[PDB]
Amino acid sequence: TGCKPEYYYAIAKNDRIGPLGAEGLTTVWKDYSPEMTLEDTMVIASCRDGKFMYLSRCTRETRYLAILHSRALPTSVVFKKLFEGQKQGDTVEMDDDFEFGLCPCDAKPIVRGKYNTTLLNGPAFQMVCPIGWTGTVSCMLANRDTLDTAVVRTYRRSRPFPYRQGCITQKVLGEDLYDCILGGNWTCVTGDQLQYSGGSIESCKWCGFKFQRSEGLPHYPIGKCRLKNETGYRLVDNTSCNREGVAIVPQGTVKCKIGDTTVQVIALDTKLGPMPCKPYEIISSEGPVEKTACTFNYTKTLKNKYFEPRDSYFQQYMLKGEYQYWFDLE
Amino acid sequence: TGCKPEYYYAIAKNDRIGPLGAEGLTTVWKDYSPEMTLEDTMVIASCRDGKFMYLSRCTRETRYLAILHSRALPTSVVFKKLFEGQKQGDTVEMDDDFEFGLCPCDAKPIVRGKYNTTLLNGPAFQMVCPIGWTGTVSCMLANRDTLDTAVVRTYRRSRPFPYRQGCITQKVLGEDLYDCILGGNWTCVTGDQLQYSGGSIESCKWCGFKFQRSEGLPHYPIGKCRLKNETGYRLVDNTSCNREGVAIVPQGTVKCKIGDTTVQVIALDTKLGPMPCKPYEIISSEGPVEKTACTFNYTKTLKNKYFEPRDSYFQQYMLKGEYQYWFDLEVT
Ligand SMILES: *[C@@H]1O[C@H](CO)[C@@H](O)[C@H](O)[C@H]1NC(C)=O
Ligand SMILES: *[C@@H]1O[C@H](CO)[C@@H](O)[C@H](O)[C@H]1NC(C)=O
Ligand SMILES: *[C@@H]1O[C@H](CO)[C@@H](O)[C@H](O)[C@H]1NC(C)=O
Ligand SMILES: *[C@@H]1O[C@H](CO)[C@@H](O)[C@H](O)[C@H]1NC(C)=O
Ligand SMILES: *[C@@H]1O[C@H](CO)[C@@H](O)[C@H](O)[C@H]1NC(C)=O
Ligand SMILES: *[C@@H]1O[C@H](CO)[C@@H](O)[C@H](O)[C@H]1NC(C)=O
Repeated sequence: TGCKPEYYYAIAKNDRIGPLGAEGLTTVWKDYSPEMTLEDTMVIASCRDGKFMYLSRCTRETRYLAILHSRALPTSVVFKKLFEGQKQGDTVEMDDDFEFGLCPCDAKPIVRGKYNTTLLNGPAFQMVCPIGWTGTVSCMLANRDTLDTAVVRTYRRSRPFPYRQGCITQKVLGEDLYDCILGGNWTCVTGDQLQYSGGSIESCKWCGFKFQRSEGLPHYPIGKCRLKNETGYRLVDNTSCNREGVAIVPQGTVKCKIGDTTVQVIALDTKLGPMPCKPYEIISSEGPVEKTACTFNYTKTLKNKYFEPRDSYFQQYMLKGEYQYWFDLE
Repeated sequence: TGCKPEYYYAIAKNDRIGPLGAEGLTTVWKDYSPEMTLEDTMVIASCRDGKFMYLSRCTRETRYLAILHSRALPTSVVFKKLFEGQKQGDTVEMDDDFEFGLCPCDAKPIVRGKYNTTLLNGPAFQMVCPIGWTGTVSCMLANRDTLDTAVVRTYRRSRPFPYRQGCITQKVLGEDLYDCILGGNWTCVTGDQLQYSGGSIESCKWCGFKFQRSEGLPHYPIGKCRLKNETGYRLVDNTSCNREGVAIVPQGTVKCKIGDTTVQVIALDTKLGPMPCKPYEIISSEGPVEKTACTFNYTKTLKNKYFEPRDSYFQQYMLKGEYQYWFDLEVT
């Protein structure tokens, strides 16, 4: 547990003792030194602050600290087990708050899970926002000549990782704000669109057009809306773009207005029905852009009674009170 | 018996002889003459060839021929019964061409028939154009103040008289040609208007208006039409003047035209329907009579789709193709 001045120290692979002394020494016998270090392929032994501290580099074989007095017989060696060795490797069960892991023996981490959440750098790996993640991390050693693989450590997560603090579990896809069913931050997996619960609204999107006020619309908020506190759109309504056989569509035949927003519409039926908007531009007959002269012929008739023919322009009998009209346009 | 030169002749009601001679004489004593005629209310005695022939004018009382010689006593009178008095009436069945009848015994003809077609003068009567007539003519004689009535003869026509030549069986009433259902000439009975037949029509009169051409009308000929041949109108049809729910009437509210004819019409319902005519008068907006300034606002829309509000003047969404119109009319 501590380095003593009149003792010899070494690292051992076994506890056995023979006629010439301890068996299985991995290092040579080293005299006491303040800060003295013993080194082999598996461990680094350091004499620090009058205390014995260790740093494992590999755990494939069991290691001991061998102690022998300078005056004593070489067969009087004392061993202190540092760690038990397993060639197939140690199996670590990842706890709920597990984040960082280091693969021993300079092994490469091989991740087998629900979705990739791991950041990898040499033998080091990082589980980034593993919310709902299950699977294993296998520390593997390859061979340049034989091409055989050996496992030195297995990190396992049987049941899903619970919710983790400091993880954004909402992601913008295009302009729509989606929920992260699994993961967080960049490890996020898209589920469904987030729904409007409350809060201040920046704008709303309905039938492919943007609105910031209720005027002209059936109601407000409508369709999907973006909060002043977010960059994406949350789903508010499922309201139909089809109104009286008149469907508001981003690529429409005729332009008209809903409040301040210019809207495009298409006819679904040729029935007599209203437009779900207000006129885009009202052109005058005497207007500078277009000149069209108006003249009309009229006669006396009985109420709701018509004479032949039907107005050339309107294709209908123009009747008001006890009079019939026939217009002539430029 | 015959007449002889040295005898006197007379007509008698009886065979009785008194101290002064014959007592039932109806005529005066007449001397022999070659055509000698004796006349009374019942008989006409004529000695045509020296041989007597008779013509009865009544048979209710018995008549005798009284003969008396010029040299003999007036009580030596001889009587020859001409006929026995028959108090029962005769019954004549009027033939198809029967026209004149004479009531015997100077009786008055009493006519009981379908309609009045008889000309009457004393006992004489005349059936004037009796086409379809049925009934009886009773020759009646009333005596003193008894009030008793006696039928001397009955003229009967059980089945109707057939059509008779030389009788006009069509009469004009105002301007319409009517058919004479019974009679003819002045005895005519008119009940229905003559139905049209033939090729040449002068003019038609439907709903109180005159037409000479098919233009504007439902069809032609229509209503009552006059032939080039006649003065009156003949019935062609009963077609309604109520065209839809609009009536064509001689005294109407609004004037309009059917062909060349100016027609007057009245509304019977306010339901959306057509006028059965063409406009009478077409007044222009820029016309000299009246001036009306026309201006309009328009926008693009979808077919049969409207924007608010309705046209102020038309109280309707003015839509043509993909354009909506709003008119502004101002009187000048
Ligand atoms: C999975 O994880 C690695 C580590 O961040 C990342 O670079 C890689 O792009 C991921 N795979 C995909 C296809 O997103
Ligand atoms: C997730 O992102 C936020 C904001 O960039 C950051 O504060 C947080 O540390 C990230 N979480 C992890 C586990 O990297
Ligand atoms: C503000 O935005 C955050 C996400 O950045 C969201 O979780 C929160 O619910 C929003 N605030 C309100 C009041 O809805
Ligand atoms: C003609 O006939 C009518 C109807 O029967 C009758 O009232 C009228 O008195 C008759 N007139 C003559 C002149 O016979
Ligand atoms: C009817 O009148 C016509 C014309 O005057 C005449 O020829 C005819 O004899 C008349 N018939 C009778 C029976 O009155
Ligand atoms: C005219 O002709 C019709 C037959 O088409 C005939 O009934 C009518 O009596 C004729 N009139 C004259 C005056 O000839």
